[PDB]
Formats: sequence, C-alpha cells, structure tokens
Amino acid sequence: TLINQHILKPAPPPTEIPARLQVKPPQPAAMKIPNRPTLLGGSAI
Amino acid sequence: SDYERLMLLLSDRFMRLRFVEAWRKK
Repeated sequence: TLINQHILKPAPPPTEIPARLQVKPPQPAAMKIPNRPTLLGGSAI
Repeated sequence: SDYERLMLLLSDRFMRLRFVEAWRKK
C-alpha cells in the first residue's frame, strides 16, 4: 500500500512566446539528445 | 533571383577540436 497526495485548486499559470530561431541539423541541436524536453514551448516568428 | 530569396526564408545562413587536442596530449 501507499498513501497518495492530492491536487490543490485551480491555479492558472500561462506561458509566453519567446523569440529566436535555429537551423542546426544534428541530433543534439542544443545541449542534449531529446528535443521535446529542450524546445521552447511555442516560439515567435 | 527573387524566387531563391523567397525560397530561403528563416534560413539564417575548429575550436572544439582545439580544446580536445590538448587533453589528448595529456
């Protein structure tokens, strides 16, 4: 058995839209291998 | 050549060998 936590309350944190772009075709393309951990949400044009 | 200038939008287009040839010497 295990005793579990609970969700608190509707708390709203919105994200924001950053500005840069990238081209680089290698797998790391940043600091490490996976990409959806290291890609900025939704970027501005 | 403004077709190529349109077809290249958002393209934006040996130092790490230097810092490893010293450590391969050591």
